[PDB]
Amino acid sequence: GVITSDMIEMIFSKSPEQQLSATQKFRKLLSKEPNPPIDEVISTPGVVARFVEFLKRKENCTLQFESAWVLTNIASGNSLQTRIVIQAGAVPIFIELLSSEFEDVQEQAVWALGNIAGDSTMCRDYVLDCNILPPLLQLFSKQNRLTMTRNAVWALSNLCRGKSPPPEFAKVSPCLNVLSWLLFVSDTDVLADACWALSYLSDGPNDKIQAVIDAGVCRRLVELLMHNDYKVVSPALRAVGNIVTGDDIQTQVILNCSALQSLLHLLSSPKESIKKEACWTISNITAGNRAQIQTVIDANIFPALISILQTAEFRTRKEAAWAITNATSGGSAEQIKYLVELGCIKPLCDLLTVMDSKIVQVALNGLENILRLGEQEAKRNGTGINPYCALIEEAYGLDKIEFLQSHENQEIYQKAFDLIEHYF
Amino acid sequence: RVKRPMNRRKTKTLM
Repeated sequence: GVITSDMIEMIFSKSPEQQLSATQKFRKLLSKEPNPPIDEVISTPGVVARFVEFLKRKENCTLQFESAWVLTNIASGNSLQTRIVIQAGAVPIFIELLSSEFEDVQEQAVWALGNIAGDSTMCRDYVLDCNILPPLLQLFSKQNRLTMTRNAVWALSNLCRGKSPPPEFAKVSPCLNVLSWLLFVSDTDVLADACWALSYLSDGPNDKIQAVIDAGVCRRLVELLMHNDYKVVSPALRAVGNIVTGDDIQTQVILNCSALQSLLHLLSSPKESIKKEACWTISNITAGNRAQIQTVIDANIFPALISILQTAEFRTRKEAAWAITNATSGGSAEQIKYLVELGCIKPLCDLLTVMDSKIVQVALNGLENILRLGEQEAKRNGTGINPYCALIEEAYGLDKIEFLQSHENQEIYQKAFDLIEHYF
Repeated sequence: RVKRPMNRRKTKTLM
């Protein structure tokens, strides 16, 4: 039906003319937009191995090209369909083909390996075990072709992709330098996939983020936060937000690049995804020392966080709430004063009637920091009464705290009781 | 310490 007998005949014919004819018939039939017939070509036991064998024909450049195209498309399907390609032995042949004299061939080779490594952690690590990156990284030495550089950075991103489990870090870490100078390219696709690779490598312990910091990319990452195309801004924001998951020294590295300035702009972006990830980045920042909190203050971020907390979608409001709560946990007595001056009590109180229990606890401790500080200001005893006990009451705060007595969660209920007794 | 962490294939067509 879909695969005429003429095709298989020519495929196993020893005439290169007919070999090529049938191979490109397969190629065309696999370039179908809706659903190419991958299961149909796999159901003919001896064709996939036949294509693998065609890949070794250095004599003919066109034949390896068409066969690699066929195999890429087969490798673009389900996990079983690419396991067919793998256990047919195509990965080492493709890697050897990276060093080919013919440019079309090596482009298709890196594309095939990108699909294969983009399968799963097992395929990714298997392609790594075949020494893919030493010949893959030399491909960037030729800044001549663009399509090739795109395919190469995308395959790299696949090699870094995956967190369950992460790739062997020593196996993929040597690509950090090439990514480091790949951020200064003009093309948006290469920048986007380079930022994705950096975002994957930055997801891990402080050691891995310290390595990528030692690659010297934070400055260009933050400069890409202001990119016009969101295909670039999304992964760049993700990579920066990963770096700021480290200790104070390595997040201070991001701050020294003047990143808060552009994060403020991203707090107004129409895409709620970017708003959310920027709020998350800023929350991690405000979990640090008093100086990092203060540079968030001097960047005029908390006005925007309070606004976002009032009007944004709940997914975003969560990260905004974490931001201001973190600022209240380890902040100066004057910094939280700036916060309550800005009027953060009403948003936090507004967050108590919500379904999510964990961020209700967030708002609770963020209010308890203000209450405890206010009690500490009352400890001075210039005035006996806690000044914030009235400001939280004017916001209908203790009303919702009282309602939190009947809350199912024992943690929330008990905390509400402690607060109402200690401060009221 | 207080930090919260975060929480593939291309088909080729001539057309």
